[PDB]
Amino acid sequence: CPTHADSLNNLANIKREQGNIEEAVRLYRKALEVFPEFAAAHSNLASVLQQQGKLQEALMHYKEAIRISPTFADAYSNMGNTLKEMQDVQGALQCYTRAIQINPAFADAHSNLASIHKDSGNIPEAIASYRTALKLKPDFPDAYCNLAHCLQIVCDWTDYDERMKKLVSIVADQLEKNRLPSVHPHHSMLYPLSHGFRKAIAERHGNLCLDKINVLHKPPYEHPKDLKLSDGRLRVGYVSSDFGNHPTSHLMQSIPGMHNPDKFEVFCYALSPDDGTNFRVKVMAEANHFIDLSQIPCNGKAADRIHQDGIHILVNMNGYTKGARNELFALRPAPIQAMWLGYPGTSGALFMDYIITDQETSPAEVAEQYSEKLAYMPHTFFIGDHANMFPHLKKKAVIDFKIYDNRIVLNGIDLKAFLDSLPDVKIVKMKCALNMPVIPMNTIAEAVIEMINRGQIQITINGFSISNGLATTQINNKAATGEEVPRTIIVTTRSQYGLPEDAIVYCNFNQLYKIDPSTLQMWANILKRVPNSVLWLLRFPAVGEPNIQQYAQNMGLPQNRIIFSPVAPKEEHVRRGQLADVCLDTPLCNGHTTGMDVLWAGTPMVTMPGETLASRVAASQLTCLGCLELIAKNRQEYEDIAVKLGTDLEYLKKVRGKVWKQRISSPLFNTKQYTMELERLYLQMWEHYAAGNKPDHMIK
Ligand SMILES: CC(=O)N[C@@H]1[C@@H](O)[C@H](O)[C@@H](CO)S[C@@H]1OP(=O)(O)OP(=O)(O)OC[C@H]1O[C@@H](n2ccc(=O)[nH]c2=O)[C@H](O)[C@@H]1O
Repeated sequence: CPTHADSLNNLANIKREQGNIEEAVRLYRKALEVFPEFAAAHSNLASVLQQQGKLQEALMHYKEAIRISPTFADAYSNMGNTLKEMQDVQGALQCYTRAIQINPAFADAHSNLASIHKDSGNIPEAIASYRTALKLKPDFPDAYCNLAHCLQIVCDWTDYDERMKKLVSIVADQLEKNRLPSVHPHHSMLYPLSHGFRKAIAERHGNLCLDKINVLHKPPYEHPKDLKLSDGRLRVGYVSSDFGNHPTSHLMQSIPGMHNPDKFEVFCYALSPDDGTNFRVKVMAEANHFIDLSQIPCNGKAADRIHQDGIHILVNMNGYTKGARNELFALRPAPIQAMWLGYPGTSGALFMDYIITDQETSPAEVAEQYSEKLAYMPHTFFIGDHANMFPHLKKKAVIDFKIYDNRIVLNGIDLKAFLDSLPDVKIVKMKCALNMPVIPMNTIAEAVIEMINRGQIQITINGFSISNGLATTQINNKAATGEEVPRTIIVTTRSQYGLPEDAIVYCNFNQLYKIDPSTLQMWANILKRVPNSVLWLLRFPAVGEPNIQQYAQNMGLPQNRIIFSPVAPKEEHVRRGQLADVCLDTPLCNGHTTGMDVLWAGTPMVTMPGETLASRVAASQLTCLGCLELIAKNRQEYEDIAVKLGTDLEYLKKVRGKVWKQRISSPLFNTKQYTMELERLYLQMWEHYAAGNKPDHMIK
């Protein structure tokens, strides 16, 4: 029977559908003032408080809801989500398991339990629990879409086309019902959704930040109109949770120190605590100001701090990735706010003005897939610190064994001095001043092979320190992660990774989720046309290896055609790319950071640009490099380009030499020029704002 508080609860339910969140709270609270023992009112109020970010208070009402109704399995599940958001994964897990034990048919708890496993890398366990959730509730969009991503990570392509068809129909149905899509924005690049669908997904998720900041009830920030208080300097703020041992940091760590201190004042806002790595040290020691916002949990106070610094241009280096605090940008503490480098997609949000990209990555004809205005960098928006992090890979030498450049490679800072101690060093000349020292098969050469085959850590030849490529972490762990430059000479051989000493090696060091059935089929075609070639992949994760292999068998490839390797330390991973002949980029989602890694090794990369940002980054990197003949307009051209590289050995030599020279001469790895071009772009933005205009496209 309906009571008095029962009506108030129903009234607030309506307000929650209307979107009028704040009034729903008042009605939920008024209902609890009438009936303090109202379990449903407690659960509902807490569900709203959770949306508002008031987690501690939501947790309070969740416990009360359970004290009143001990069989409220739905209250357990929601309390877990709150605890999961409160970084108490321990307590969250307990809530889910308790819920399942009370009601084994409660599908939502099984789904939430699977999400915990998924976030913890336990993919097979996550898949198992998602299937249980779906077996209980067949119409479960959140579970289905999460399972879809789980199957993507491990390359489970069972009913792939049917699965893609349903994913789209789910997002479409949800967008037409005006509900939050079950597909995460960072995952939208993987599915055959429309451009409109993806931007809509980004928009819906952006609006989640609005709810969390509206409760603060903060007035609009008064923004600077000039550079007077800043002494004629533009104040640029870089907001990231990746200042440390993270891919983002690797690319841009040099950039803040290379800014012009006469025109710019750099502020780095860290969303993560100090991990002690050298990457964090460099940025802290080179940025004009370093602010640890990880010690400022409240978005209101954090945004206040940003505004109190007088930031003109605030930069979002996270977007929709792990550790992002987009509530900061939603509060708009800066007059100009831009997306940069970190997130390969649109934010879909009103509180984001520009997105720093380029002509190649984001051509003007597809600007309608972004919500922000386009802000073109001259060449490519992408950057890497490979010139600074791995200067020992700038020059190499090889060992002959009866001349190839990827069988037995030696790198080192004092490498040229080591070669001068050797009697019969051959100097092979590259074409388009460059050379490649070749060591003949003598006593010294055999001593090195001995170290490799035996599995020794290191040896000493003529006083020089000759190190094993597989033992970099046992000699200098700092050099292994890339925090330091190796102070010894490192030997890298194909035998170390089980690669055949006489075969064409196609490599792809990306995570396995980037591969779809059409890509493996595309690669199988290449491998079949090049009989003496192999495909080099990584166990990323390892459980994807039996899956990838299985489909390769069905396409007609013997097992020995694809060779897997474990994930290596950062330095080893970049360096061992020297062993490959050609890198086959993934068309569904390009290798972004990994793309810069293979290029620094001088390894040519074949790519096929898609329509999404993430599927066009590699091609943007290649145009900047100067290798337009490595870009394919369709699948057939992709396969053709690779097949030619694997059969025309003199053509392969010309292209490999082209990448080896233009990785230094082109502006691709030039962090100094990139910074200046970025600065030039910053000023165009500010002058546009200072003139009294609202953000518009920047095409130089
Ligand atoms: C699609 C997408 O999300 N793109 C993002 C870009 O948009 C951002 O601009 C990049 C900067 O944040 S991050 C991201 O870049 P991606 O290119 O997807 O790489 P991802 O995040 O899988 O990890 C590769 C790392 O593992 C290291 N790595 C890899 C293999 C290995 O054996 N050893 C190793 O150290 C590599 O050296 C790298 O350090």
